[PDB]
Amino acid sequence: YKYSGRDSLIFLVDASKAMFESQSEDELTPFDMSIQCIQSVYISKIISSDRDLLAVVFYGTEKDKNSVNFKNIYVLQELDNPGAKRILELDQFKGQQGQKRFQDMMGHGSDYSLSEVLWVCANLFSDVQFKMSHKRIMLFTNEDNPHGNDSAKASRARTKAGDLRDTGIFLDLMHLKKPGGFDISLFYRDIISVHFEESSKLEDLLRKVRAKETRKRALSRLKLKLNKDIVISVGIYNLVQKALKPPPIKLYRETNEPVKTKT
Amino acid sequence: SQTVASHVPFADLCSTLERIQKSKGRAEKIRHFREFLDSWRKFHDALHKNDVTDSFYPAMRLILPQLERERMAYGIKETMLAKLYIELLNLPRDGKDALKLLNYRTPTGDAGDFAMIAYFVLKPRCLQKGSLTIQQVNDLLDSIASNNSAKRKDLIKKSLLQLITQSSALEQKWLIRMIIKDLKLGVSQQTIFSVFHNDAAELHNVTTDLEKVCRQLHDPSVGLSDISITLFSAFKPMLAAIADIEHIEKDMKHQSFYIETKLDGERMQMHKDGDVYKYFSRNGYNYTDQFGASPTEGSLTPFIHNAFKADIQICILDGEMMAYNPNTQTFMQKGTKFDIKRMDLQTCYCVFDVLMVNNKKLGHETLRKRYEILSSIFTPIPGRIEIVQKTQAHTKNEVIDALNEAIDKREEGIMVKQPLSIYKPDKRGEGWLKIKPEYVSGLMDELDILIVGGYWGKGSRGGMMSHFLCAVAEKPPPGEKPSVFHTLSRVGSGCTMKELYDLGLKLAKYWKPFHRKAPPSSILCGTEKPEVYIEPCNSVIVQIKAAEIVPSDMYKTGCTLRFPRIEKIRDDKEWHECMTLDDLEQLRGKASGKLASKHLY
Amino acid sequence: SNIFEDVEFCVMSGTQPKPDLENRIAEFGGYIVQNPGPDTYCVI
DNA sequence: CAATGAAACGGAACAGTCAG
DNA sequence: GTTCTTAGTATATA
DNA sequence: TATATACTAAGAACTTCTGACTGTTC
Repeated sequence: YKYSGRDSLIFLVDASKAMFESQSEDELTPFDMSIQCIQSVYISKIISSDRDLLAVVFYGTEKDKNSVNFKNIYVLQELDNPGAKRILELDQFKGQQGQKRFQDMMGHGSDYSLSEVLWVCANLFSDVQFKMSHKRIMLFTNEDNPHGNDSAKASRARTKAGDLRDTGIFLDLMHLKKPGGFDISLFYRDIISVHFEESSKLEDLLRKVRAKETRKRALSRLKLKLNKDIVISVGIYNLVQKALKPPPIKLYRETNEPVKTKT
Repeated sequence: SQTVASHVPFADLCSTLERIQKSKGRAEKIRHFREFLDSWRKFHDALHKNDVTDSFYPAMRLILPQLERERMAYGIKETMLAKLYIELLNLPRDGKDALKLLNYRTPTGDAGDFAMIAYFVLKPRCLQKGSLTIQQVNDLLDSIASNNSAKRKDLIKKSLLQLITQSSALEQKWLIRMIIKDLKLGVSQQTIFSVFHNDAAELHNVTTDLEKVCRQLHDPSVGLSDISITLFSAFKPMLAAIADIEHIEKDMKHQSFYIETKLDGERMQMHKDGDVYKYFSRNGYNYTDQFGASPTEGSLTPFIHNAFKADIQICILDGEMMAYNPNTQTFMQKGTKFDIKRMDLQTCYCVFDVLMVNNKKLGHETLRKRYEILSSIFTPIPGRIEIVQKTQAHTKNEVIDALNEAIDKREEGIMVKQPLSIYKPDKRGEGWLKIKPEYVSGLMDELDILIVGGYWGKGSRGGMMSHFLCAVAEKPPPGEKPSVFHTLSRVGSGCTMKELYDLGLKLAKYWKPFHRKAPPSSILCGTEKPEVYIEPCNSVIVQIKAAEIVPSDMYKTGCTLRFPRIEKIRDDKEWHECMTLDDLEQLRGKASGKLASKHLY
Repeated sequence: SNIFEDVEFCVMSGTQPKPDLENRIAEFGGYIVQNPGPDTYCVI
């Protein structure tokens, strides 16, 4: 795909009272699981593809802010190049004290509508200006039926989700964990691209890697010529490079400012 | 402090409009609007019960959006309407709904009705809700207009996001209608004025201010005494009806009259109070920015401020606006190469009537008293300001001679007016008559050309091809038929809908989709491309009558037709009997592009 | 406070309003050495 | 039972914008 | 024109 | 006399006004 384009992954977690304190046992917690997954993938993406875009946005909350001032949606950190200033923001929520902070700052988890949630994430992708190579949405929920109560909400959900599927945006959920209710044919077989109570697809997002990559690119295009007359077009590409540590930048001791060497 | 529109949800207005539209009868539409306005005014009295600025304006500017003047133009019609709904609703850019919205005139029984099409697209999509009231609706429209004027398409999209989200399908239908400024209620605006007040229409004809109408005429029982034209207030100019040349003397009460040339420019009225000047177009739009609010600014006001007499403090003038050529000392007719409202030519205002002198209203005085007042209120400056010179006559032969003189001078026509007629704003005729060469049968050099393109219609003519692209042929060798055609102009008027339906049924099996990257060889195209094309051998000759041949950068012939319409569908002629570029050039050069060069006898 | 001028500081944990700590010092004129060099000696 | 009126539309031309 | 990506060109330690 | 890091030096993969559109108006 277009090289200057960049990968963009948005994070979206069920903020209802459903999984905020599910904790059937005392060994895990879905929010402490989803936030752990987000922190791990986001710190890995720091080193891996620092040029890309990430964003975290919770839905069903009680406090509100977003681009369109809707109900029960919180854009925690917008789409931007990854950075530590957000590693800390995510880390602020990791913990039982952290979940206390989260609940008393945004909410226990009010009513919601994934139609409007997808609305919000779509607006987020629309907002930023850099061209996007791939566009992926990660849900974090286990309420496998978002609402069996208001069918109109669910009809609006298929409609908007199909639209997003046709605006160039993919969507994905990993079924985190639920006592029963661990199926995807219930309202999601038509959304995502048999089943169990936990997703293998989220385990690898903890593999915690520090590789880095560069996309399909020539080192140099040179015209191979069989003789003085026959010439063919060859792209000299590289398949092993011996990565070195990123070159350090000189900082003035105390301002931490760049120092702009002037030899 | 508060307003009723803040308490009247927009859904109620939508329900009233839907009932009016679904009503078959004028009585039923009238009675619907009865209940709406009566409930409104009852709520108004209850809410206020004691100075007031709130009026029916927040709702009436929506019921009659074509009359809106406070709000600036939205910049959005059907096309960015479809585009914005696609983008904001994030529809698949190649999906069925998006393609139907962008091609609402192409049938896929509501073709050409962007309302129905968007409503059916949105009905499953956004069962949106929560009762926006009239004044939030007004505020969001104000925001859209202010962002369009402020060059903020993102803020336009923002405001439209709130509008789309927090309104239902029927509400958004009606919103789209109000943005387009076309409701298709089936009820006449003069009906709504007689509804609102017995003097509503008359006050509108002199004010062009919906807020003023609502504010002064809120009480249906309290009627104004002397409604007249006021300074700096845009009044609707009075018009001229098509005259009967054989009955012209009878139409003028068998008494003496004036005959004068029809100027080919733009209608404009002037309001002066010393150094402050205001200008209003025929539709009431202000162009004082171009023309000059002070004798130090504008293309006209510095050149005219000294033309008035010393005692002229307040003056309202009605006249025609044209461009003056200083080198040739003649007028350049409106159209190509210039726009008089946005300009080595110089600005020139010719005035044919007055409505206001310092303390004397001149609407109800005879046009002769008015003209005598014109002849004394200011000294003409040639090429800057002139008096439109009315020439006296008493016979139909004088009318015919003046029409022939206008034809010889390549003029548009002649104005013939009643000396004893008062100024009647927004009245067609009632003393003023207009005569043109195209109004007389046989004086016209008409065009038999061939249909080569087709376009889908809209509105009442939706679902069928309401207009076509026309071309002229290349001269073929003797015995041979033409093979290459050059497009000349588009025509879509002159045929009854039954004739249009007959022609569409006849030609339906021959239309081919037009590809800009693969155009047909028999039909070359200029900048203007048709939606569908038809091979010449399967097409039909149409007889076209148009005012003149004017230069054009949209058609390969280098020219197009001004005011074209179909006179006859020439079924008696074959497709190869279409005229040639030689005939077109001969007609263009016969009378300097004017197609009327024959006297009336 | 004109006292804490001419004295070089390094306030570099304390997250207490961490950024405000230097602001609290700035109004005391404390010479913030926002990263400690050999010139500064005390780091908080 | 229809003449008289409108209103509805059909381009005509302009320019600013956005894409590219 | 901007940024990038090499390299490679340099220097320094036992 | 090694190899390691720094540097800087350069090359390449990333912009370059014009066309078309829609309104707006009559």
